[PDB]
Formats: sequence, C-alpha cells, structure tokens
Amino acid sequence: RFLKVKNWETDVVLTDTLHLKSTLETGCTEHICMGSIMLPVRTKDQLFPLAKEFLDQYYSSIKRFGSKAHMDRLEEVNKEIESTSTYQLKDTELIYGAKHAWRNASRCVGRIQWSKLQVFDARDCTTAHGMFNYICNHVKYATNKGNLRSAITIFPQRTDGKHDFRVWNSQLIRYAGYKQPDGSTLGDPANVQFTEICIQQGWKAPRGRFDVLPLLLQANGNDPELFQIPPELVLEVPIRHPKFDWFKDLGLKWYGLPAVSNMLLEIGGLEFSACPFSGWYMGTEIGVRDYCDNSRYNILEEVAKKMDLDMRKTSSLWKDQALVEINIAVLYSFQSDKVTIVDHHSATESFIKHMENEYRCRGGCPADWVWIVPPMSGSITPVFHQEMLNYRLTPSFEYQPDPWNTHVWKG
Amino acid sequence: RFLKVKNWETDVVLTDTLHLKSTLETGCTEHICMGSIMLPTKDQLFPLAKEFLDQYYSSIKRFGSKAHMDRLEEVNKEIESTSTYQLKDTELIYGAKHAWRNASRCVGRIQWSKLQVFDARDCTTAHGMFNYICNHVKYATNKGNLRSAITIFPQRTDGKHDFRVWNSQLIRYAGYKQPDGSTLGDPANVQFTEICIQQGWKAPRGRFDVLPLLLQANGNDPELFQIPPELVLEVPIRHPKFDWFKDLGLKWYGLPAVSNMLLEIGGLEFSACPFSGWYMGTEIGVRDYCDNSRYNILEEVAKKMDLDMRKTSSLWKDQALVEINIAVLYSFQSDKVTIVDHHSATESFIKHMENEYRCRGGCPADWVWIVPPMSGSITPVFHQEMLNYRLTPSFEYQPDPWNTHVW
Ligand code: HEM
Ligand code: HEM
Ligand SMILES: Cc1cc(N)nc(COC[C@H](CN)OCc2cc(C)cc(N)n2)c1
Ligand SMILES: Cc1cc(N)nc(COC[C@H](CN)OCc2cc(C)cc(N)n2)c1
Ligand SMILES: C[C@H](O)[C@H](O)[C@H]1CNc2nc(N)[nH]c(=O)c2N1
Ligand SMILES: C[C@H](O)[C@H](O)[C@H]1CNc2nc(N)[nH]c(=O)c2N1
Ligand SMILES: [Zn+2]
Repeated sequence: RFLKVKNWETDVVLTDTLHLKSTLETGCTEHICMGSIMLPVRTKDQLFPLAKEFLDQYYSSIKRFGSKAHMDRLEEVNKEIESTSTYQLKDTELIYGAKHAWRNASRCVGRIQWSKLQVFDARDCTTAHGMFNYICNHVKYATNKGNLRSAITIFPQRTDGKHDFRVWNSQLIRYAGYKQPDGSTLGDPANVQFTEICIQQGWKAPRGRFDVLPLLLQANGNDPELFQIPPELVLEVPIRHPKFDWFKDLGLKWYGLPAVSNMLLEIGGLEFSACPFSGWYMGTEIGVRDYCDNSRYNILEEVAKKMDLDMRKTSSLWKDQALVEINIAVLYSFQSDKVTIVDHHSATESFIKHMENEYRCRGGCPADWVWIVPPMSGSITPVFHQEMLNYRLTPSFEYQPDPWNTHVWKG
Repeated sequence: RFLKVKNWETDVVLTDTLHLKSTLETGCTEHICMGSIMLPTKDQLFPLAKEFLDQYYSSIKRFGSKAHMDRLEEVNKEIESTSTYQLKDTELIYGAKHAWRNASRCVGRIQWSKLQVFDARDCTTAHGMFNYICNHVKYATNKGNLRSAITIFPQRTDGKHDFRVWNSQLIRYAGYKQPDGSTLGDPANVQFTEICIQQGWKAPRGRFDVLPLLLQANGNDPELFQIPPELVLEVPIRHPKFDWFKDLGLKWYGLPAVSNMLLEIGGLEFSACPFSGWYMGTEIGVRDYCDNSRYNILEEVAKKMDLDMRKTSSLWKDQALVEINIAVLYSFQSDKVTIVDHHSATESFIKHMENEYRCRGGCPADWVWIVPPMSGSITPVFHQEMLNYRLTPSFEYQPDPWNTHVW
C-alpha cells in the first residue's frame, strides 16, 4: 500500500511505502489520536526474528542479501541465541545499527546528518570509572574546541536486566537546580530532583545558577558513582546580544554540547541501556525552551523589562519580542565563539531536503510534526506546512524509566 | 480505556472518558499516526437520530422520560415514513452549539454556548440565501463588537438539491494571476475568483477586492451577489511605533465567517451553514500576511525595518513577524473591532479544557491546530497533552461545489 503526504506551501506530494516495514505501535487507534502525548528481559523466543530482521536489513544495505556471508551470519546468531540466549553484534553491525536508530528517530529535525556519526564501542567497559573515562573521551572528541562532531558511546547490552549499565544523568552536561526553602529555584528547575540525588550521593554543591552536574554512573547493575567532568572539557558560551549591551549583565551562559544520556538503543532485539549521543544545538532549544519556558530559567520578564517593552497587556506581544531578541543573542554568541549551532530556518529547510531525499531513496521518512516544528515562529518555517507520517522503525532510540525509580540498591 | 493527559508546564493531569463515545474515525492506526495530515439511507439514519436525541434529552435532565420516548417514537415514525426527519428548534440550537463544542481544531471553544443560531430552513432561493447572509453579517459584525453566529440552510435531501455557499468564507479578497507571472491580491482565492469572473463578476482587479457571494439554492446553479460594502467592516493596518507601516497599504476584514463546511446533527446534513466568530491576531498577521503562498509580506516589511536580510540567523523573519502581528492587534483595537491575541486565547482554551474535563469528562483537541503558528512554546497549549477524537454533532469538510455540480 501507498500513503501520500502533501506540502501545502509548494503542492509537492510524496508517496510513502516505508511505513509497511513499521512493526512497533504508535499509541493511536482508528478512534483516538495520541500524536501529542509525550510518552504514549527478552526470550530466545522473540529474539531470533528480531535478529533475523535486523541482519536481513544490514545485509541488504551492503548489497549482500542472500549471500553465503549473510546465511552464515544468520546461522551463527541463531546458535549463539539458543546456546547463550543472546548474541553479540559485529562492529560493522553496531555502527550500522546506531546510525539507523538516529535515521529512524522521527522526533529529530537534525537527521540530514545521520550518516556522519562517530561510534564509540564501549562494550568492553566493566566499571563506572571505566564509563567515566569513555564519557570524557566522547565529550572531548565531540566538542573538538567548538567545531562539534556527532558521536555516540555504546556501553554493554542488557543481559538479565539486573546488570544494566546506566547513565543516571539525562544529558552528559546539565546545570544543577536547587529548590530554596522560600519556594524559589536557583539554577535549572528541570534538574532539581536529579541534583538532590547527586547531593545525597555525596556531591558538594557550589549552589550557583550554572553549576555543571557531576556524572552519576551505574556499571553492571551496581550502585552508581559520582565523577566530575574535568571543567576544561566543558565548553561554555557566555550569552551576549549584538546590539543590546546590557544583555551580558543578565549573567547568562550555556554549554556547547547537547548530549542525551537517558535513552535506550535497540538494535536487532538487543538493548543498550546506556548509549549517550551528542550533536550540536539548534538555537531555539536554548533560547526558547531552556531560557524562556516558565518551568525553566524563565527570563522573559527580566529581558522585556530591560527592553522597556509595554508589559501591562499581553497584546503588546512583549513576550514575543523578548523571545526573538533572546534567540538572536544565543545564535550571535555561539557564532562569535565559533561553537557550532544552527538556526531554526536553516535546520528546518535542511530537514525538508533530507525528507524528500529519504522518500526518493528509502520510500519514506517517519517524522513527528509536533516535535519537528520549532517552538517559535512555527509557520514561517517550511516544516509547519509539511504533512508527515509518524511510525516506528528499528533500530531505534526509546525512552526508558528513570533509574532511581527501578534500581535495586546494593547498599 | 480511561486516558490521562498531562500538562508538562504545570504537572496537572486530567482523565479523559469522553473519547469512549467517539463515533467517527481519525485517520490513524496503531502502525501510523496521521495527526499532521490536513484532510484524512433509512437504515443508517435512525441509529444516528437516536444517539443524538438520547444526548439531547440527557442534556435537559429528561433522559428516559415519556417526552424522550415520545420524540424517539415520532422521529422513528417520520423516518420510516418520509426517509428523513425535521429537528425541533431546540434540537437544532443544541446541535449547532455542540458541533462547535466538538470542533477539536478550534481554540476559541470557551465561547461555545454563546452562539446565535439563525434558522434559515425556510429558505428556497439564492436571493433568500443572500438576504439571510447579509443579516448574519450585520448581526455578527455589530459595529465592531462581534458576536458569534451560524445561519443554517435546509438540510440535504436526495443530494441533488443541496444548498451551498461557494465561497470558503463569507468575506475574502480576490486573487488574480497576471502575464507578469506574479499574483495580485490573495493567491489562495485565484481559482474561486476565476469561477466568479466566468460566472459574470466584473472584477476591479485590485489587491483587496471583497469577493461576491456565489449562492446555490436547492441544487440549482449558483448565482452572484455583492455584500453591501457598508456591511463589510474592514481595518486599515498601522503600527503603534512605525509610522511607515501604513504605506504598505495593508487592510483586513473584521469578520471571520467559514462558509464551506458541512454541519451534521442527528445524522442530518446541513451543507450550507456559514458560521462566524472573531479573529485571533495570528490568523491574519502570521498566516494571511506571512505565508509564502499568501500575501507573503515578510520581505517588504523587513526592508523597511532595515534588518540584516543576508543571513537567516539574524532572525530578521522572526523580528518582522512579531512587528506585523503587533500591528494587526493594534489596528483592530484602535478601531474597536473585537480581536483576541494568541496569549489570551490559549490561556482561555486551557481554562475551557479544565471546565470540559471536569464537567463532561474530556475535550477533543487537535494540538497541531490549537498551538498558534508563532511563539508556540510560550503559550500554555504547547505544553498541554491533548487527545483528538471525533464526536457528533460536528462540522466536517466537504468537496468544493464546482467539482460536484452538474450545471
Ligand atoms: C547534529 C546535530 C543535531 C541537531 C541540531 C538535532 C536537533 C534535534 C532537536 C531540535 C530535537 C528536539 C529536541 C527537543 O526539543 O528536546 C532532537 C531530538 C532527538 N534527536 Fe536530534 N539533533 C542532532 C543530532 C542528533 C544525534 C547525533 C542523534 C543520535 C545519534 C539524535 C537523535 C534524537 C532523538 C532520539 C531525539 C528525541 C529525543 C526525545 O524524544 O526526547 N539527534 N534533535
Ligand atoms: C469566538 C471567536 C473564535 C475564535 C478566536 C476562534 C478561533 C479559531 C482558530 C484560531 C482556528 C484555526 C483556524 C485556522 O488556523 O484556519 C479555528 C478553527 C475552527 N473553528 Fe473556531 N474560533 C472562534 C469562533 C468559532 C465559531 C463561532 C465556530 C462554530 C460555530 C468555530 C468552529 C471552528 C471549526 C469547525 C474550525 C476548523 C476549521 C477548519 O478545520 O478549517 N469557531 N477557530
Ligand atoms: C543529540 C541532540 C542534539 C540536539 N541539538 N538536541 C538534542 C535534544 O535534546 C534532548 C532533550 C533534552 N531534555 O530531550 C527532550 C525531552 C525533554 C523532556 C522534558 C522530556 C522528554 N521526554 N524529552 C539532542
Ligand atoms: C469561525 C472562525 C473564527 C476564527 N477566528 N477563525 C476561523 C478560521 O478560519 C477558517 C479557515 C477557512 N478558510 O479554516 C482554515 C483553513 C483554510 C484553508 C484554505 C484550508 C483549510 N483546510 N483550512 C473561523
Ligand atoms: C504535550 C506536547 O506534546 C509537548 O509539550 C511537546 C510538544 N512538542 C515538543 N517539541 C520538541 N522539539 N520538544 C518538546 O519537548 C516538545 N514538547
Ligand atoms: C501540515 C499541517 O497539518 C498543516 O500545515 C496545518 C498545521 N497546523 C495548522 N494549524 C492551524 N491553526 N491552521 C492551519 O491551517 C494549520 N495547518
Ligand atoms: Zn495519531
């Protein structure tokens, strides 16, 4: 079956056949759409088809489908599963798998880059100290003095689910948040709970507005351990504005390297529960969400004040005005410091080109509109006008519950 | 089966049970979400009638009463006999209000029960339709202090006698292609404008020519009428700080009045049911003005502001976008024509959602449409999970008449 998507700005119509390979479920039914819902131990039994399906895709991508090498690998994995109950990926397959998980990530606007991805195989890692070392090298390599390079580090796969490797941090680099006795928050309110965990684990909190959190690292199902990333490896950008000289006095900065560390990588039915990955920021992630969400730094009031905008009525659009100047500031700052960043026009325009190419070469591009459309100026970007089909391909990045909710404490 | 929706800004979680009365289908499956796609006999009629009448009598605390059973019997008698039936005024009013209440793509629904319903089921000719429409227009406009309204023409019968308003809105500007290659006026209306021209309209060939109405009665061939200019309230667009703004020659009309949709109540189909409210500022300032295939004025505005248009990362589009929207709200306010900004409107919708969850067990909502086309995440709807499902009575889309009409 064929499915058509239309662009309402350009009248370009695309045809999707790829959704026919989608097996995982969406949350939607013929009776309810859950497209805006944020979040809508395996047997040999279920494992072998998952392996087979992955290996068939891998071997097709290399133009070796049906080869002796293909058939031998299937036989080899089969036996490994039935005798050890799991199996090991070849390096080539891990790399391919990690790239495809990104390629398949329907909520990611940055997928034009999917084939340039540095893969660090950390499956020999055994201890939290070892994880710390891997992660520092990833941070250093990715950051590359501001000329950011995409990368992922892949720690050992799940076995019985009692020996999981986990990074407790949601991102490798994030700022602490501290709830004050008076109800106000110092630093990033999104990280209060994790910050408290860190403190309980023995972290000495500086208690400032932008303190880089320590890594909390769990190897092999053991209790997690704290490590401070060397500050010299943590690239930061002070935020100033090209015309507003008082902007620097707001005291803002941000880190250069967005690195997701709480997600689960699924490849051929194998589960990599610690697989931190990083790229580079789109301006709005910081200037819209991090700075201006009410539940985050929430700087809109202070910025509009300094601009002396009329704040007595929302219909002056004072918020919208301060929002734009803040985002100009973020882009200006990163560019002035030669730290890679992309604006939301450029990123969305690239994504449309990526998406069309994907339709041609691959028969589709699963995309989540709710996520792809930027959180400011939505309809003056080309993605707003683009119909999209959202479905689930593997390999994939999945959510997983927070480790402090499930961890069995050894003491 | 009982579904939770979370607000990620406030942690407020609401439980939705209303979806269990969902009737129509979504376009989605368990394999594929189509949430971002713009458009995805006697036997059939009595179930549809019963379901409606059941909810009606339920709304007036008379469920299971003799009056309930009696009407159910009468409508049944009427369907069996006449193959269709007629709504009581009370039911028609309830039906219309609920169609709006159920419009999952409408952010303005907190207003749903203050709706003036004009019953035009006695209409027989296109002239009569014109008369009804001018009255609707005048009543809703109300010298700028706008009031919501719907006018309901006779229901579909055998399908060869449809009433239809050919315009997509009661009030829209004409669109003209030129030898130039460019488009004069509203590019979205070019085709309708040609149909008008070819039906006989003499066009003034300007940028902002209010289109004539093209009215179809009783499945007859549609006829043209011009709305009395004095009834079409328009607003010249100026900026509270930029004096040059007015030089762009921008104006818009005050009354948003959708005329191309189909109202379904109790299984009956009202193919001509123009309805109107008042604008949210972004509909004009973001979409009408700045869409690339609309008036597309960002380039020209940015120039007058003298912004750096060399590089996308100066955010010159975004800067100019904000100013254009400041000017729309300011012009409507200054001339005292009701308008709502996207902050106040989405805040209203969040309070409405809470009322609906508390009072009805849910509120069907399409996030893709509810979140404003600028500044999404600084409005509270962005952070609100919504569940989208289709309840009846409903406004539905329907094929453009010229593709259907045998002359
Ligand atoms: C190259 C630079 C990149 C840019 C500009 C980019 C951009 C984005 C943006 C703007 C989002 C939405 C994030 C949010 O609003 O929270 C996103 C989500 C995502 N990205 Fe990309 N990305 C990039 C690289 C990558 C890489 C290297 C991977 C994996 C290898 C990846 C996988 C994902 C996944 C799994 C999500 C969804 C996360 C979630 O559901 O919370 N991205 N990315
Ligand atoms: C009270 C003033 C009103 C405001 C501020 C309002 C707000 C809106 C907005 C912003 C949209 C999205 C439209 C677009 O992007 O094109 C919308 C769509 C809709 N509204 Fe409301 N509305 C109002 C009155 C009404 C009334 C009185 C009805 C019915 C009686 C209604 C039913 C709908 C329907 C059916 C749609 C979807 C149209 C479509 O899918 O093309 N609206 N409205
Ligand atoms: C690798 C990468 C690059 C880039 N530019 N952006 C990203 C995305 O940042 C991830 C973002 C950080 N919290 O995750 C999104 C998120 C946030 C929240 C509050 C909940 C949730 N489920 N998911 C990743
Ligand atoms: C009643 C009402 C009030 C208000 N403030 N805004 C509206 C929305 O305008 C309706 C508009 C009809 N042209 O619907 C949006 C739309 C336009 C077009 C060209 C196509 C489409 N699928 N949907 C209606
Ligand atoms: C409820 C709603 O789905 C939620 O706020 C989503 C909307 N779209 C988003 N889009 C992006 N890129 N990132 C987000 O965190 C969100 N949040
Ligand atoms: C492709 C996408 O579904 C389409 O552009 C939608 C997105 N959201 C919208 N939202 C509103 N309010 N009005 C629209 O016309 C659209 N267009
Ligand atoms: Zn869906």
